[PDB]
Amino acid sequence: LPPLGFAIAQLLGIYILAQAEDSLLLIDMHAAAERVNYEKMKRQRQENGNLQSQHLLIPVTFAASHEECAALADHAETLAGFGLELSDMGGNTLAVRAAPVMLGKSDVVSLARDVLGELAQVGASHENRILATMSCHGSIRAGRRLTLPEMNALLRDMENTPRSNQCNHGRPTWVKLTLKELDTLF
Amino acid sequence: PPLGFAIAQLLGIYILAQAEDSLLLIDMHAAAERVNYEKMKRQRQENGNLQSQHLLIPVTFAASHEECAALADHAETLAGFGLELSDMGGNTLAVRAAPVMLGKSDVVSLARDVLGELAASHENRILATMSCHGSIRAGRRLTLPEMNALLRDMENTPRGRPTWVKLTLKELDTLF
Repeated sequence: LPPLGFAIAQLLGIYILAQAEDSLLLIDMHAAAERVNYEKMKRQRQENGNLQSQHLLIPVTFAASHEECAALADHAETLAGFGLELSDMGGNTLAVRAAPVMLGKSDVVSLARDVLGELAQVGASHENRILATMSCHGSIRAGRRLTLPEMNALLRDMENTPRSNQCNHGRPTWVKLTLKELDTLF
Repeated sequence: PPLGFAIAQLLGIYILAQAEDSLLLIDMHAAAERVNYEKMKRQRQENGNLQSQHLLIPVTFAASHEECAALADHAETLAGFGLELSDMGGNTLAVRAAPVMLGKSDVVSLARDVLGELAASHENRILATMSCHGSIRAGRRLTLPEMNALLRDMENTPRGRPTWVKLTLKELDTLF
């Protein structure tokens, strides 16, 4: 499998550069990972009817605005279907006991807040909150992508996952430079 | 652990103890009444009498007329309850000794109960009638160190209102 590229390193915070047969390729990690996460979450939603969940140490100290607690009082079965299981601590606070896998890694409060504030005004009936709203984690925002034996895993983003070239707007998420970057040296 | 660890009191009747579950409201007077009842019965079936304690400056009751004759009736029963009392004169009496585990109290009340019961047989006037002292009624609430000792009430003792937990964030429903 000669892939898109072979990840070689990071680029100052937002790009991941990968060498291939052509040249080094600059993948916008957050954008490409948002695309692939949206794709994988919808593929895992059309099948089995729920997102993959995961628990975790150290719950989050939600702080849970008033009516979001009542939204959790409303059937949390849908919340379990989004991979987010969370519990009430008292007064008007919460804490997530389980976050969906494929995101993790921080700020689970934002994901749970998005879906829980969506639980107001039951009608659901849209299901396109699983997009950038629920994909409001993407990959790592600007910090770290390990020591490379996971960078190639994101470099495998668009293999067997469609909607590659055109992003959520049309902005490219990868290659611009070719082997003929020697012109830049003039 | 278990039953918690006493942290404070609530206005004079409750002692709240912190546990792994939550804080538990113990009715200190009722809990002490139960523990004293159990201790007195345990000290009664064994040794056949309660532990007496002589005290300074005895208290003199009032001693209605037939109660003096009841004292003339065998006082060894009163000594069996840990109550030694003498006649001062006229129609009045005074406890030279009071039972331990009850100590400071309206000792006149305990003596009067056991003496007015002498109007034979029976044994269970050692219950709340003799536990008409319990702990200190609603004050003086000795601090946390001995509060834990009170929290060891049902430890070593079995046995009509319950004397503990209600906190399950039901006060949350009462306030939210």
